[PDB]
Amino acid sequence: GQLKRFSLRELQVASDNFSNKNILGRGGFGKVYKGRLADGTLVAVKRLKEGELQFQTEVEMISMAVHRNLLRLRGFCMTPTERLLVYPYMANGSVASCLRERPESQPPLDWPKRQRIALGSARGLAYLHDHCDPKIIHRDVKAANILLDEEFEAVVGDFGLAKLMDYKDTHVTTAVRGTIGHIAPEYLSTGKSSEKTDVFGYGVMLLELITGQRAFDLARLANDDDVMLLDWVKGLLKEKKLEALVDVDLQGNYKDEEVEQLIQVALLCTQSSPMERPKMSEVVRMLEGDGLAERWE
Repeated sequence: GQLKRFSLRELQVASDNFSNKNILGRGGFGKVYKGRLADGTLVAVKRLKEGELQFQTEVEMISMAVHRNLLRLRGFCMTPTERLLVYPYMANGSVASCLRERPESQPPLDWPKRQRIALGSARGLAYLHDHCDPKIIHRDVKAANILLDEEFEAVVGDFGLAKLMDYKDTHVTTAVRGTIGHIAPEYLSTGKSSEKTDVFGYGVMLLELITGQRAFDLARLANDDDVMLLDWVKGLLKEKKLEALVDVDLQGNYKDEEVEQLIQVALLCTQSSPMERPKMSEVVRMLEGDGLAERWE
């Protein structure tokens, strides 16, 4: 067919009585666990722990949303008790994981990998908002949330804050959750999410992916610069200097104008008025070479 009920225990054991050295992070309603299906497949299984059912809404997710820059749920578990979600294990983890927390002597993303994460993700995002009916609001775009396959392809993942609209185009009226540096001002101001807040989010991800930085650092604050990753970059303008903002670990390894364009973009996307942010798809065009230079003033 193509969608998998599991017999839990049969998965306890695929995660070795779960916890411990199985944790790929203390997840959002519990925890992401590493995992070898019965065959020897790798799955990141999500666990539930003690409102709710924003479950079912990502079970019924695939049956409305398949694109290959969107993580795809293998299967699930019901039981009278707890609830879990199997996604394909992503060999190379989040873009974040690749940027802060890179193990041994593990190598960091070079430009074009960065280039490719930018487009593919803009890509699945553009699908969600456009070629789905009801529209789909992701509500959680951040590097942490962009996964990477074996050939370092961006997969927008974690559908656990994800809301179907319909409700024409404007907004889904829903309680402001996520972390700080990823929330659109009006979202914050106003309770409502929306394709235009996914943008914002998305554009801040670019800045991550561009920078190394977290969207909101206290470390920065300890140096009289801005805790606000946006605001930092915009010390871009005056202090005319690329070099410092751009992720240290790329040195001779990008070219000046490649990076300008991509910044121009996150900037077009994080603008204050929703109205002027590119639609995710105009975002894709622009990544694909299509008409940025006027889209601004």
